[PDB]
Formats: sequence, C-alpha cells, structure tokens
Amino acid sequence: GWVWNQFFVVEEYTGTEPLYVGKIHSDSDEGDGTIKYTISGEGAGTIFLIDELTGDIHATERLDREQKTFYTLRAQARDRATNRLLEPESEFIIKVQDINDSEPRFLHGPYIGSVAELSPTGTSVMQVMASDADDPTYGSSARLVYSVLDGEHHFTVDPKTGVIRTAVPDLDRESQERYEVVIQATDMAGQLGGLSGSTTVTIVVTD
Amino acid sequence: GWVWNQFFVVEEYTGTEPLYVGKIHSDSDEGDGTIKYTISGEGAGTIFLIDELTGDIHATERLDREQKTFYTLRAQARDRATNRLLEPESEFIIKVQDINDSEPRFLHGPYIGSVAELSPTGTSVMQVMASDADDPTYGSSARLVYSVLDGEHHFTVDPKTGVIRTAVPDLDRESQERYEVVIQATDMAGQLGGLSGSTTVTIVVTD
Ligand SMILES: [Ca+2]
Ligand SMILES: [Ca+2]
Ligand SMILES: [Ca+2]
Ligand SMILES: [Ca+2]
Ligand SMILES: [Ca+2]
Ligand SMILES: [Ca+2]
Repeated sequence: GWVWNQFFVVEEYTGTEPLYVGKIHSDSDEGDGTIKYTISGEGAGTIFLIDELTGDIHATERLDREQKTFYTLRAQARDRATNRLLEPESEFIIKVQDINDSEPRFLHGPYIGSVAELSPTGTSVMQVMASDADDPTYGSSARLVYSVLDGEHHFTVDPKTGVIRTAVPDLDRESQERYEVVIQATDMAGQLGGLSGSTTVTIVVTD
Repeated sequence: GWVWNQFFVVEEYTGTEPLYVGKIHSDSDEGDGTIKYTISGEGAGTIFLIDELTGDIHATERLDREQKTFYTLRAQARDRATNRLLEPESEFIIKVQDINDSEPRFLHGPYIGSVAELSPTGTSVMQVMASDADDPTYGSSARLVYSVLDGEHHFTVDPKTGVIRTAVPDLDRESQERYEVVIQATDMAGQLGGLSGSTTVTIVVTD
C-alpha cells in the first residue's frame, strides 16, 4: 500500500522559532477540543513537542542527517475528559532531509604517484577519490567534479573520475624529478556555491 | 482513524532550489526502478512536479496561503514496462502553512463616534476591529493588539478589544468639539517584528 505515515524535516535548521514538523490528526476530531494528542518514542518530549489540542508538532533543536536519518515515534489520541484512546497508537516516522553541508574530503592522503619520463601526453599517473558525507541519492549535494588550478600546465585531471594524466610529453627526469600538484573536488557538480576540498599530490618522475 | 496522506509546505518561499514537498512511496517498491510514480490533480505537472524514479515531489513556484490553503491531488504507482498500476490511486492533500505576511487592515473604517462632554475618565466611546488575513488558528500571526500614537493624551484604546475610552475627564465641548484619533493594530501580539495597520477615527463631543 501507499506509505503516508511520515513527516519531513530539514536538517541544520537556522531559524529561532521552532520548526514546524506537521500535524497528527484523527478524522474523529470535530474541532471542539475534546481530543488530546500525545506523542512518544525517539525525541519525544525533547526534540519534538506537540500541541495536545491542535496536533501541531514542532522541532525544538536542530537535526543532523549525518548523525541520524529518521526518528520513529508513536501517536496517541486520547479523550481529554477520560484520557482513554480513540485511535490505535500508531507508529510514524520523521524523516530528516539532506542539505549540502558536507565538504568534499580527501581522506586517503598523502597522495603520491609515479610516471615514467618522456611518457606520451595523457598517461594515467594515479587516481584520487574524494568523499562527500551528504546524500548521494537526492540532489547533487554529493556529486563531485575534480579539477586542477588554472596555473597548472604539467598535468590534467578527468573531471568525474579524478584520474591524473600528464599534459606535456617532454618530462625529462634530469631537469626536474618531483612535482607537487594540488587537486580540488567540488560538489553540486561544480556549479557556483558548491563546497570544495583539496589535497596536495606529490608526483615523482622515474627513468 | 489517523490522517496521514498529507504534505506540508511553507508559503511565500523565495529560495532558488525548488521546495521539497515530500515523497509518495509504495511498500511494494523493491528499489529497482520498475515503478513509475505519477501525480494528477490540482497543480499536478505545473506547480508540483514529481520524480518518477524516487517519488520525490517539488514545488516549482512560490505558494500563497491567502490565495489557496491546500491542493488536492492523486498519486499513482505504475509499472515501468506495462503501465498498469500496482496500488489504487490515492488522494493526498498538500497543505501550505501560514506565515505572518498580511498586515492588519481596518476594513469597516474609517468611522465616527461620540462621547458626552465632561464624561468620566475611562468612558467607553466605540469599538474598532482590524482584520488580519493570516491564520488565526496557528501562531500569533493574526492575534492583534490595538494602541494609540505617542503623544495622544485625550483617548486610550484597550489593547485586546480595541474599544476607545476617554483618557481625561475635562472634555468641554465649547473648548474643543472634535478630535481625530489614530488607532493602530499590530499582530504577533505586539512583539517586535509584528506587522501594523492604522486608521483615523474622528471622535466628537456631544451634550
Ligand atoms: Ca549535517
Ligand atoms: Ca557535499
Ligand atoms: Ca548533509
Ligand atoms: Ca501570503
Ligand atoms: Ca498578520
Ligand atoms: Ca499568511
């Protein structure tokens, strides 16, 4: 069947006034105040507070999807005069939504490789893989694009794979044996506003 | 029973990235892509757009609660190869939540009242009622507070009922027969950041 028992909440909420999660409600509620809505479970009475009359739920402190992706709660509908149930206690999930708040990070450094001297232009040297803690299944918050600096005219980098390639063929080891190239990974598919990380890759020329 | 088939969307959203409304989903979804989620009804395919792969719904334009408070839609789950649905098309509502973006306005103004000369201090003259197009059932966005301007020491106004009253007992008609008093209604229960409107009330001293 269709899945409806859910609420969505943005993570890392910036406002002062509590964030509105939603509203649990019973189709028996005629709108007179005889029903008492109460919640329980993860974050109940701490993170999420409910208005026992209206059913409105609010988040009182910010949420982090990289820490916890969903909260499982239960909802009860009491009679305000007798505190007895008018609806079965029902599980409902609060899904916290991803935002691009995780920068790309090169976690496997120091990155060092080697390539033979006088190699052809386009020779695969090594590969670097940055990581992004955001949600890859929703939006480009974790879709990365690798690049070099504009003032780097010895090597290039594939944009989406991050494999380093030589940009010049006349690399004689005697003139200069060691190069330090910086690589940049940017999320949001490289569009402006995308977060970025960087690493220093040392590449050394062999015979 | 519990009402769950709903999504909540804040009105007057100004940002660039489309707003996330929610996600329709079938527990029959094995997560392989053989499912085609589609939307119909109010705002379907124009205001609200859906991702057929995941089911995520987005709002493509700013919403206005004072224009429309909720949108009634239908959700379908088709098979990607046969276009025969595996769940009955289910109605679901997108309720747009209120923000304090409507100023108080005196719509039955500007009218006129009377008070007998030499009346005691605190004599009820008349009542003024401002209106607020925001949601009165949620927040103080429509809870108003009436007030006078600084340096108005002839009449007062109750902050909650808005009934004007004499502030002085020495109202001699011969000395001054007519007063133009300004009344101001402010929402958010008067707290800073509350919107305001005003009207000019002519009060006249009688015998
Ligand atoms: Ca986070
Ligand atoms: Ca990111
Ligand atoms: Ca994130
Ligand atoms: Ca509006
Ligand atoms: Ca208002
Ligand atoms: Ca409003």
